[PDB]
Amino acid sequence: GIVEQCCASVCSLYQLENYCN
Amino acid sequence: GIVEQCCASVCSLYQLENYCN
Amino acid sequence: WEPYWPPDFRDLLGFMLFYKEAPYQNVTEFDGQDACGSNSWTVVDIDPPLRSNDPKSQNHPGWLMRGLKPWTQYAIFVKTLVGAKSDIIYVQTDATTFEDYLHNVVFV
Amino acid sequence: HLYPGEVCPGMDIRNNLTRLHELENCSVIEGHLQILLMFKTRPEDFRDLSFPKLIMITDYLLLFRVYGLESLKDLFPNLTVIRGSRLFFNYALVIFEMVHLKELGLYNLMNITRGSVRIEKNNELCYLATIDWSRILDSVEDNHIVLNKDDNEECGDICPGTAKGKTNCPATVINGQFVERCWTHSHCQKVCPTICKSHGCTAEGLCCHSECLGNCSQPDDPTKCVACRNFYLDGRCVETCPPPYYHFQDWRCVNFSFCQDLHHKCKNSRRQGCHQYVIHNNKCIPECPSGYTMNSSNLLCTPCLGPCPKVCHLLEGEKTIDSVTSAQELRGCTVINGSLIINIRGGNNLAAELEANLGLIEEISGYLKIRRSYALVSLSFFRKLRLIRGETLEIGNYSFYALDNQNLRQLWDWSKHNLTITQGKLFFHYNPKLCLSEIHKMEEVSGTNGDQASCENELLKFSYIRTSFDKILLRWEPYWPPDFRDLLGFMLFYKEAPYQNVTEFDGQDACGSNSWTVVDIDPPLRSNDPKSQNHPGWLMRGLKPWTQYAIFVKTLVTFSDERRTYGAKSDIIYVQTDATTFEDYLHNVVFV
Amino acid sequence: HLCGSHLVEALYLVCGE
Amino acid sequence: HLCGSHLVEALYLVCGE
Ligand SMILES: *[C@@H]1O[C@H](CO[C@@H]2O[C@@H](C)[C@@H](O)[C@@H](O)[C@@H]2O)[C@@H](O[C@@H]2O[C@H](CO)[C@@H](O)[C@H](O)[C@H]2NC(C)=O)[C@H](O)[C@H]1NC(C)=O
Ligand SMILES: *[C@@H]1O[C@H](CO[C@@H]2O[C@@H](C)[C@@H](O)[C@@H](O)[C@@H]2O)[C@@H](O)[C@H](O)[C@H]1NC(C)=O
Repeated sequence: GIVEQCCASVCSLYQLENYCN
Repeated sequence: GIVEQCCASVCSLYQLENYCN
Repeated sequence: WEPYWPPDFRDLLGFMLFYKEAPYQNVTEFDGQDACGSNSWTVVDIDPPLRSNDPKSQNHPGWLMRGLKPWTQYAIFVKTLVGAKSDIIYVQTDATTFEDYLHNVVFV
Repeated sequence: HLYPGEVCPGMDIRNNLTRLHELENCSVIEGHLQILLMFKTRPEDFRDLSFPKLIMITDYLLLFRVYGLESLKDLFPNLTVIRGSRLFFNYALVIFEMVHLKELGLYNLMNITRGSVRIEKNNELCYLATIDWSRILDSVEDNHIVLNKDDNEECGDICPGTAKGKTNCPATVINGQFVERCWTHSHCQKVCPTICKSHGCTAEGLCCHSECLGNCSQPDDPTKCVACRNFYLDGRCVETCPPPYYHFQDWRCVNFSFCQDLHHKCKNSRRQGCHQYVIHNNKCIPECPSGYTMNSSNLLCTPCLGPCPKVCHLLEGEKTIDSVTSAQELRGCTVINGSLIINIRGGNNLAAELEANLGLIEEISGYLKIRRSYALVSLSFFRKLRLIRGETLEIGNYSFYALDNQNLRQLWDWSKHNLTITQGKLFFHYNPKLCLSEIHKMEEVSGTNGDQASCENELLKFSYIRTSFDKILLRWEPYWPPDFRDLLGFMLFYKEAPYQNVTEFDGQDACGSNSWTVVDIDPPLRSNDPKSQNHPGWLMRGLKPWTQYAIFVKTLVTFSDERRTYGAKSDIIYVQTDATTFEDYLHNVVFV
Repeated sequence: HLCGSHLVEALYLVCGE
Repeated sequence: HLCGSHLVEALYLVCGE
């Protein structure tokens, strides 16, 4: 999950991009 | 490891701090 | 690896790739009887390639081994389904860059 | 015509207002409505934007981060009911981080049938204290209305406008304080007499009909409701759907043909884009309830004869079975939606294990491929497989494909098993122990092969049989190939058997756990030409008394010079070990 | 690092739809 | 994100020993 990828974690400035709708 | 924490990974601007000698 | 073509090049069907985690030298095909069940070799069935005419038909059969341990030596060889077998080559997966051994050492 | 326009599906509108115009003709949204993440929108974009036809949402309404939107009074002026059949985390109404929203302004919202309200982090949001939610929801206890402008000392909520403070909006109590109720400076909250309950009332205070919900154009008339309490049909609110109609999505009446159209063959999309609708207890529903299965010609759920059939939809339409563990993943399946690839090289008690996990499969919609399955002697473990549809095929248009199976001697026993293959072709290559007769039988039944097998050929006959209670002594014809030279071996098979139902290719002997007791019999010594029948035989010992034994002999598999033959096998004879003499049954009985 | 409301903001910096 | 020689640099931005 995005919450789990960047909040309860840290997500790469690209991981962040990828699924931008 | 620091390599594994921030290179083959992404490390939080604080995780990065912690063990600054 | 090389494509295999029997005398009448017609109906080519199969390759077989074998790989095991190996130390040095001491590796053989007929090793610790694969028989039926518990095996001594990790095996892959490789579908026969598609020739794509006569001039430049080397669309070399291959395989991508995944699920390998790093800095590990692998005994590997190919066989043609029951012609030719490749020799046993040892291939060692990548390990750490010197630079990256240094870092992990030099920074807690 | 209580909802004159269209019934639209649920929508998810993001980024731009472009797709929002897809709502322009909806009276009812059968699903949810989410409007979110519009960062570039401004008030001007909403000044001339209105959906006055929208009366009702069956699920929930969610608004998140929509910039420039200051009120919903022009967007959804007539939204009257949110049913909450499906909710967003227990909420039927969600207003979250709507930076710029100054009021809700949903001045026609009368009832939220199920679920709660969450209105949070709306920095400009006022006209919240002026709403009496107890008129709209049965329980306000789970409402979460916090972190709005209303929380601070900055809302100058003003309802009076016409005369100001002289006979305008209705007033209701909070704890002890009376508060005038309104949605905006120009719109009061509608409040009906208590006798009206949730049905609504006209402007004059006259109750709507008991089948109405929230509001009506005329009193006590079920054809004049803005929305229905129960079900909707032909511009009328009804308690239940009359024949020949079905209850759909818990709000409307539909006919069989509608339910049938939904059901029909949403080709692929099993994973969120099909369901295949069914009929059960006068409802058109997504799937049969537990204990029911769907009678195919009439969409009707009927109770299961024993355990219900189990359809297993394969990931990417395929699955490779290469172990007992992968086979187990299909345990209980009666229908495979997809194709199977069998790749079994080794193991133990495979015929029984594979039959336990795969023996219930009756149908495969795609293809069946057996390849490099070195361990298999038979495909009989697929005990109930009767249909392969070939809706998907292996490249080259094959629905059944057998390649490089070194020990395969049987497909199915074609004396008992029926298998139908609707579409596609057969492929057989490099099956050395599989006779072409078995393949040819399969072609008939269904609508580099055998080169290492000699297929039954000659008949060995028993020249002698002798019983003992514990032993059986047998003799049989000597076998002599064309060039009688170098005869080497016989093989005797015996198992404890009941009656009739015994075969050679039984319960895969493969490698390990065996279904047959086997004896290697040394080839005899001829002793000249005149009287050379020194009949090979065997003494079976270690047999249970009064026990029937299935027995047969075979001559060892010989690669012959020219037209190749292994030779002969005897027929299956049943031999019953001795039991008690009548005399001896009597004795033991007659003498304590 | 990244969180709460900021995630929405962080994503828009990147998106720019 | 963070890597190679930059890690050394990134850490000094933070350290400031
Ligand atoms: C053999 O068949 C029996 C029963 O089937 C019938 O009777 C046979 C003697 C033979 O004439 C068949 O052609 C008939 O169809 C099966 O017996 C089962 O055995 C288990 C043992 O515990 C019992 O629980 C089941 O109730 C029995 N089933 C029936 C229908 O009676 C047996 O499975 C058959 N075996 C083989 C190898 O085919
Ligand atoms: C509103 O209706 C307009 C006319 O077309 C109708 O809508 C399409 C989608 C079909 O249902 C067609 O049979 C109708 O005649 C459209 O210009 C407009 O897109 C419609 N909006 C909605 C709600 O779809």
